[PDB]
Amino acid sequence: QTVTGGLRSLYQRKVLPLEEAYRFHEFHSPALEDADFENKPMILLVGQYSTGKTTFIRYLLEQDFPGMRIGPEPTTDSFIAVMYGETEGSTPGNALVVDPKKPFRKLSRFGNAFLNRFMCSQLPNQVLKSISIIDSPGILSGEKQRISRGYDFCQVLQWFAERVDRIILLFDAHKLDISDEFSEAIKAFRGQDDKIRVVLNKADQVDTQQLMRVYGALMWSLGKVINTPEVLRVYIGSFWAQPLQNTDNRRLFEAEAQDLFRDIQSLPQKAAVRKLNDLIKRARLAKVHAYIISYLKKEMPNMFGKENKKRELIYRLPEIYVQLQREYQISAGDFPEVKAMQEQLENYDFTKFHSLKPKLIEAVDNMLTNKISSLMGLISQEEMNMPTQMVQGGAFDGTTEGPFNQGYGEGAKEGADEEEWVVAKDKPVYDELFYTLSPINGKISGVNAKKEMVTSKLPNSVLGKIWKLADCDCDGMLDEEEFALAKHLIKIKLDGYELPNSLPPHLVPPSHRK
Amino acid sequence: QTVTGGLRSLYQRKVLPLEEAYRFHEFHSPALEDADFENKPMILLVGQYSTGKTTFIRYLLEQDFPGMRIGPEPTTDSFIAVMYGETEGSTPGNALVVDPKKPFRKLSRFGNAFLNRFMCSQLPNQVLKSISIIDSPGILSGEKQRISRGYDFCQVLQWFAERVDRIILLFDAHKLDISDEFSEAIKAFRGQDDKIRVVLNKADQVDTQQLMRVYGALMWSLGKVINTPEVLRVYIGSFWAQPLQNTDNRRLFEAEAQDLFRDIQSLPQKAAVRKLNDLIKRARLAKVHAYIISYLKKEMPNMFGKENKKRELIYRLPEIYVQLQREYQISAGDFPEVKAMQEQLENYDFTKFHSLKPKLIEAVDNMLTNKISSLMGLISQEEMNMPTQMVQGGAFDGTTEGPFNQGYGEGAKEGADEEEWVVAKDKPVYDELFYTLSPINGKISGVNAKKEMVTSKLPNSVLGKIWKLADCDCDGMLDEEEFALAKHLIKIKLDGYELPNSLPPHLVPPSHRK
Amino acid sequence: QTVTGGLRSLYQRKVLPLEEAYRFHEFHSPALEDADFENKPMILLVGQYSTGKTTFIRYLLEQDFPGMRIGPEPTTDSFIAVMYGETEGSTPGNALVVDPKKPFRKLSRFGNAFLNRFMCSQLPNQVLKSISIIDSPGILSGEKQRISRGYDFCQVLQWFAERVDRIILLFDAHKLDISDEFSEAIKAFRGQDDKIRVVLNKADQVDTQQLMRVYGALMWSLGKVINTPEVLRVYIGSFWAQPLQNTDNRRLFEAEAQDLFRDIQSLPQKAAVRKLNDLIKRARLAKVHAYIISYLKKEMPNMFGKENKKRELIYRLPEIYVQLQREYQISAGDFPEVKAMQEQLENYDFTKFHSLKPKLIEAVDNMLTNKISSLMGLISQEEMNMPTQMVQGGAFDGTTEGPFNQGYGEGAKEGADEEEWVVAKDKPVYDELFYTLSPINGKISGVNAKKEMVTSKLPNSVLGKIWKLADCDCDGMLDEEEFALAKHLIKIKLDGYELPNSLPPHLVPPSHRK
Repeated sequence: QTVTGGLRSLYQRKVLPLEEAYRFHEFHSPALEDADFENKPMILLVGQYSTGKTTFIRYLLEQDFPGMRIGPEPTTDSFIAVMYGETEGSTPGNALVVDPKKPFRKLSRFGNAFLNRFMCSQLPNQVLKSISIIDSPGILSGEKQRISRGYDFCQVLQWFAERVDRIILLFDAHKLDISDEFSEAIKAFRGQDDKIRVVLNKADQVDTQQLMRVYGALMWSLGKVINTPEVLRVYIGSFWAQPLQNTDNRRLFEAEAQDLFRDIQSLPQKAAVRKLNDLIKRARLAKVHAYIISYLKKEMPNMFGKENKKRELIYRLPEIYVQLQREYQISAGDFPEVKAMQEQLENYDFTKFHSLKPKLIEAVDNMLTNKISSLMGLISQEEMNMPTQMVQGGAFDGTTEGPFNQGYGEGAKEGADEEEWVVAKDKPVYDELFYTLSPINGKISGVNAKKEMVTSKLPNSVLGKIWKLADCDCDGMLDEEEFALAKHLIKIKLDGYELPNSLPPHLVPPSHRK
Repeated sequence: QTVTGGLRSLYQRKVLPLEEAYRFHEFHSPALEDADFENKPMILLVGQYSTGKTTFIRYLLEQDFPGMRIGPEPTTDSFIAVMYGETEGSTPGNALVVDPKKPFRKLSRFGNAFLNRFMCSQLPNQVLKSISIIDSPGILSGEKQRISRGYDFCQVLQWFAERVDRIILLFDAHKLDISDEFSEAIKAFRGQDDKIRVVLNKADQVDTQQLMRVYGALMWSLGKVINTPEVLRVYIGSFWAQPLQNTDNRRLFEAEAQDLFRDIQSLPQKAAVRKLNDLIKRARLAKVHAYIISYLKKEMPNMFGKENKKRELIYRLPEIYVQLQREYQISAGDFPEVKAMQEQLENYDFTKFHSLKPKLIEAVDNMLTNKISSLMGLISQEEMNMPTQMVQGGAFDGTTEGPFNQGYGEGAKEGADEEEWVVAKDKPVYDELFYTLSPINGKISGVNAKKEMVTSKLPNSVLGKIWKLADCDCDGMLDEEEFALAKHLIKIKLDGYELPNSLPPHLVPPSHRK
Repeated sequence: QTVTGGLRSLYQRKVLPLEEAYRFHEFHSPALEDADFENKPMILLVGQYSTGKTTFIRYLLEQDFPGMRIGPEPTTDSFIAVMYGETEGSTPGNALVVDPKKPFRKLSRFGNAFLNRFMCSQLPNQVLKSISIIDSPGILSGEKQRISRGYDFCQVLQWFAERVDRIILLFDAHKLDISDEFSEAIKAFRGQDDKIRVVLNKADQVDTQQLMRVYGALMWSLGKVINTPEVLRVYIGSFWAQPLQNTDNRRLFEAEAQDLFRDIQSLPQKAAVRKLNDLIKRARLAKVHAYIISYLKKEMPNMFGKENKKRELIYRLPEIYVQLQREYQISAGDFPEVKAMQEQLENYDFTKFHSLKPKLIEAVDNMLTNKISSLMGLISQEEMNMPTQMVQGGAFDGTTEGPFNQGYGEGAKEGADEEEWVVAKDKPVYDELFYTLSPINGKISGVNAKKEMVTSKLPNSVLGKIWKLADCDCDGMLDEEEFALAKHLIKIKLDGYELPNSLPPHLVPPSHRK
């Protein structure tokens, strides 16, 4: 009996009844699933074509994907639900929208084209025991009608936004675009403005004025598109595993990247709570709809004058809302939009409506007063079940050092350049000394590498930098190519040169490149 | 009791009844077969005459065919269903369209000319225990009417496209053509745009600008022909077992070839699932047709006013669809095309239609809710029954090496050129030393060849390259001609020359050539 | 009495009468101007924001503009009509749309916002005595309605396209976009598909596959947007006065650039002729409209049944066109579009129409038979009035050499490196020797520079390369900074290094940079 189990149980037992009785599923959102409870915290990543969302997710992962490939070209022709799988592989969308332990059984409504353009990528990763990431198809910039798609992208994105932990909106400076498809998409995101984080990628490859006013043009457009004057927090930088192109704004890029990274790191202890958040949200909206329907039903006459009475009631709907607020003490922010309720109301026959049943309303109030109250202690006890999503480093970060310290000035630390093989900075003679070091299974162990490259008499900080740069697979042990790269850096330092913070793919071994 | 058996059983038990009752077989697609379930994953290969589809399939196979022959001339006068046979041979089309364990009993509708221009090629191959490949006749470029053929090629190709795992569309740069026959064929492929992969062959024999703008002309034409603005993924390269003509775009050719190869390699764990995919597709379409027919039947009056009522109903059909969607909560993408339903409806007498039978609709909904749910565990347990289609290498690839390593720099590896018979680079004196090596059955064993050609004191990587180039039959053991070719390469390296990545037919032994 | 004077005179005398009589100005295009005749050959340059149209025009010019500034940011907030002015300066749009010797009096229709966002840039240039160039505002990619602009951009662009010599459509690989604004703009360009040249800029800064498939995406989109299956010639390259970023496709870039350059060079002897071309075009369209109006007027009854007769005639319009073609022997390609004629016809009162006047039709036929015939000899005599637009080189091209030969192997040519001041490769000591050479007005004359830098004993070809690289202002004489740059190149060659084909702004003197 977990708190998630309690939430789903209370829902299925006594929120679904009024939902089905008053067709809340036919007005705002259909009946929920066990998935929205059993699912892990989730990050949904949207953006137009060629933005680099695949690059973003792989940079977060430090690992490639079973299904999806990085490309500056539009390759994301389908949604990618990358999640924790026991074995490397993938599973399609019609089998994803049914899977008991996946958040997506309620996507079966859209069906057909969405489920064929909907994929899942299962892999074991320490990020993935924590989260699942939904890479959306690149939002089209070809000025396309909604009917041309085989599915309603606005509706699917709204369905996600009702449930996502964090929605990231990725815009690139090189191919800066603001499309009508994205515009109607963000109107689909209306109602959940908290979850959107706007991120400006590829800010390093352009000049200072170019970056300045591409940010400009984008966010003049955004100010009108969102229509909400509240400022949306931006993250300007290059989430990119390669060295910076222009270093004018490196400080700003790294600051924004770190801020976004920590904001993402805050979600694990946020995971069950926002389940409860959405539970309250839908409970209040459901009871407001219940009072609306009950008032309409009681105003419905028996058999005669029904057409005129309905015609009067549809126009009288606003003051009905005012009376409901006054006589039920319910906030004005819980009501749905009056005009939308209008067009949804004429489609219904008023005779079929159900009368007020106080049992449901009373027990929902009892929920909000006491069952969440009981579940609070369970939440506090379960606050540490999974605290460790994080935005991890990569193959080239200051944790890959392993048994090395980061930066310091010991006398047990040594001089800039004292020892390394000189002409052996070529691959075969790297391998000669690599195997005179007696490696195991073609791999020099961590301690053996320590004892060998401490004889280089280089400072321990820079030695750890060499290790973190070379050790691409991040197993804490050096292969042939990683050893060659490390001793390449050592020779370059002998000649006199500063170690790069992150190595380029050029210096990455060819087999270790993506 | 396999998952395929469960799928076919559930179909034949409770999807066929409504099909026959509401003549779904007379409107969209006839009743299915046990074949569509029992069949293996299948690749259907279409393209115009002289494109080289036979060359494609033989390159995938690394083996010739019982029936079909490669020719730059149009030789594919019949469909070729190449599949796994216990013995080398072939079997004709009227006996293929009946065979219990072949996907084609439903081709008997077209009959006569199609079945005479329909062939099967049975052979034992490791590719063929996994897949079957349908080489289509070269799509005619002679601007021909549909009536001139003895069969309806558009309808047969649609029937395939409803069931194929992967449909490949092959277009050649030399004889770049976009015909009206292929155009109406792709309109037959409408509805399954996922399965089409467009491949541009013979991209190496032409210049860079020539290749650039032949790709151009082809895909300007394709953009209008397909009429769907969604980008279709292209594969530009030379799927060709002979050395490249122009090496300007070799990187692009090999990248596209590898991407297509892996996409084909992904089908084995895709084989039963897309059976379930098509099952859902036809179930939803069948129930939508069922509601349409039921609504028409209930609107049908008893005996009088039938002509006027039918004339009104045929025009009223769209809002009937709208009402059906509203009152059954079924996606708009499940409906067939309104106008096509129109012309199909006037041909029918409305009195004969059957009334609504809730039993069938309820039990089909029960299917989609629970029987696929039960079969999911069986799918997961059977996910590894046959994972190994792959796009294998050939007679000249880096696996033919066998007991050799691929590329490396040991000291157990040796110098570029130290030993080989000099004037013996002619066939008879090759054979002299071939038999002084004491071969078995005219064949030098793998270990004997290893010990002999390691005394050549060449690097083990290049020795493995020599082995992979020479060993044409890929049995891991060298015959007289393969040994002669290997030692020819060794002598050429003594003289000083780079080993070709893939050997030309010129250097292929005359008996080992096709 | 020039041929242009004869053309404008014949127009104003006997094409305008039928135009005004049959309100051709109210249906297809208003009455022409003396401007369309007196104007010089003109290149109109369109493209979206940040494409670099200003960079294109300045690269063609080898000169900056009075009004418009280069910027990767959208700076073109107004049309720029850059033309030959006696003095450097600019003049606004409401005074440009009136000027007797400028092509734009007919832009006064649009008025207000267009004329305020319409500018003119007058400067003396050898390109500009030949042509005028219209830099359009960057076509907006913000998915904007037509009403939001203060003027009808589609209509203005159609008005230009009716009169332009060459319309260039510039699309950049970095920020590759295809907007709805540009889409409706090209539908405005419909009818003049000859004049469009599509140019893909910034093709050098991206990788080979990136460039390949950005060209792809652009021209899949273009194939549907233009809707005409006829191939439009593309020009892939970097029209850019700075050294290439990636040199993989330098040959293709320079080939396309040269082809486009020559196509532009062909316009001078094309200038009066296409005036005659548009004259014939509008004459044929005007007479076709005349027969249409005359037939409608004669079918118009006296006073009664007018409403029914007009209602019948508007639907009968197509067979009226067929009868007109049959009885007047006029090509079907001269008629306007039937449906457009429809909606334009209901707005008019049929009683007001004018009856057939054979005088106008007969004299227009007499025009097309005899007055163009008389003007042919004048055209042939005036074929060489201005043959020299050209697409000139720049500050760094193989004509700047002046008194130097380009590339050759004389013995009067000399060795790679024999003489130059060594440590004087810094600015002050450059100036020391610059003034020991006794320059005039701070400038070393061409002959003095020749005699000094021939003592360097470098080959005359490379010496000319040094001169063409250094001489930025292209006056054939070296200033202090140009001399410093030249002798910098000479010292670099002493050290041993290949001379760049075009110098970067980095090596361009700071005062000589833009």
